[PDB]
Amino acid sequence: QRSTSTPNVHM
Amino acid sequence: QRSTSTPNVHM
Amino acid sequence: AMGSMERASLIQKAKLAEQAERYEDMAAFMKGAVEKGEELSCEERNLLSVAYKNVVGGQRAAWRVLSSIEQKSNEEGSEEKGPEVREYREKVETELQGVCDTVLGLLDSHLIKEAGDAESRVFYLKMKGDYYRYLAEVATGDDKKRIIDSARSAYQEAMDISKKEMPPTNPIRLGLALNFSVFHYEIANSPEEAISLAKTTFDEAMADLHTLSSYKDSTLIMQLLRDNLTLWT
Amino acid sequence: MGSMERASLIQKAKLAEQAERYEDMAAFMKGAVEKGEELSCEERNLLSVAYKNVVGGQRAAWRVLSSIEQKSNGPEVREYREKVETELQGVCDTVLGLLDSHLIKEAGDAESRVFYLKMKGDYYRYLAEVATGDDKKRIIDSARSAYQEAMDISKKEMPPTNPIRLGLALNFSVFHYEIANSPEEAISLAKTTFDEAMADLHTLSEDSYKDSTLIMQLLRDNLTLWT
Ligand SMILES: *CC(=O)NCC1CCN(S(=O)(=O)c2ccc(I)cc2)CC1
Ligand SMILES: [Ca+2]
Ligand SMILES: [Ca+2]
Ligand SMILES: [Ca+2]
Ligand SMILES: [Mg+2]
Repeated sequence: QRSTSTPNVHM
Repeated sequence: QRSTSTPNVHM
Repeated sequence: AMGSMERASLIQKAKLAEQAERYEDMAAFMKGAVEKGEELSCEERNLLSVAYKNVVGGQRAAWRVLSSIEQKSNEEGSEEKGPEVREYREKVETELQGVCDTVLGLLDSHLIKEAGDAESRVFYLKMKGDYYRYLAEVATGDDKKRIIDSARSAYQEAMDISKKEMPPTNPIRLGLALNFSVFHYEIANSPEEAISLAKTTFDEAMADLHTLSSYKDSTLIMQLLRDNLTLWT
Repeated sequence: MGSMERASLIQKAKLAEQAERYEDMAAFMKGAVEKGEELSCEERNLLSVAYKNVVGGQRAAWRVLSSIEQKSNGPEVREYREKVETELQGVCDTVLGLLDSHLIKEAGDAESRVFYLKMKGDYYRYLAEVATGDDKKRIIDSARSAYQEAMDISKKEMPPTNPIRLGLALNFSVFHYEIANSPEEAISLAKTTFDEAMADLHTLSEDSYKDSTLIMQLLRDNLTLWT
């Protein structure tokens, strides 16, 4: 239901 | 593998 | 007293804290490293971001649980319950706000001005937009309006630079656009702009995929744009 | 905490639990204990769950750091392991302080006395995991003494399949195996506990069946691991 933002992972 | 103790759940 | 600590020791301790899942400590170590006044590397930006996002992410999840309990209690409208959940929601909210203020302080005092390349400047401006967005989620009234404008201004400056300076598949550019689209939909009540931005971002990225090494990271963010588009359809 | 009413502290602990804010939960329950009334079974659950989440996180972190330190064998990993260790010891001392100043009494039902003595054994055992030298010996003796008193009460006053008695025996068997270098006693205690519990399981209340069968499965799994 909430939009997804950028994940908290190492890029 | 360490021994398992009583779990942290509501009894 | 981190002022007198070796920068390299602070970075090593941040990595130790990360392995131990001690994210508050990790963030404090990275704050100390930032305060040394040197630019950050790519790995250091990852450490800073991961540490503070774990701390604020936990607070946001807690605040959401408590806000829902509060609202449910108030709606039932019983003569006798509600004061405790309101007070404890306020406590969590105050702690959240404090962490966001710390991050915004670091960005303003050390990181944004001192960045020496477009990629890192865009990263830091995105981060500024994100932490104002997290403040906006818990803000009310006139404060809310000012905070929303601050987030918008940071994201727009980041977007302006990224379009001029970076490829459409760059993961910093992609993550910025993703987050700004979420701002539009969830915060600014602008679904049209959210959808428009997400679609443009996705399409422009897809056109250049054939050039990438990088592919894993780019395609992951692109999938999230697509998931949001499906949700908003 | 002292300015809040007892009922408000209990309510806030339940809210903190729902929000997965276990440090806050523990502080609320410490405040509730300090009001000087006994805890109900539900409130003992809140107390136990809160402090075990906090110390559990600390123990996991200390183990990661200690592994890195040993593999390495500059100063940073030792310094940071010491910092986490000192925080762990602080939490264990807070719990042990509460048990001694407020919770453990000669009065009260068997369930409550055994629960609190088991808790004392557990928190001394967590201190023993990080201790060295002469301090370690004293700490191990304190754990053993608390567990043994609890065992003596439980054998006199509780049925063999009671889940508090079972959890105590399970933890004491872990103490023997992992702390006291006593594998024979660990295995003997776990097997005797398992058998005597199964012999009386037909008498156990339905309200306790899921809990007691969970603990008996853990005794079985440890027995498989140790043999
Ligand atoms: C009735 C009462 O005192 N209830 C509180 C619980 C008693 C048992 N403890 S415990 O840590 O010994 C435990 C046993 C079994 C299981 I399943 C979980 C925990 C918890 C508080
Ligand atoms: Ca507020
Ligand atoms: Ca460029
Ligand atoms: Ca075996
Ligand atoms: Mg020490």
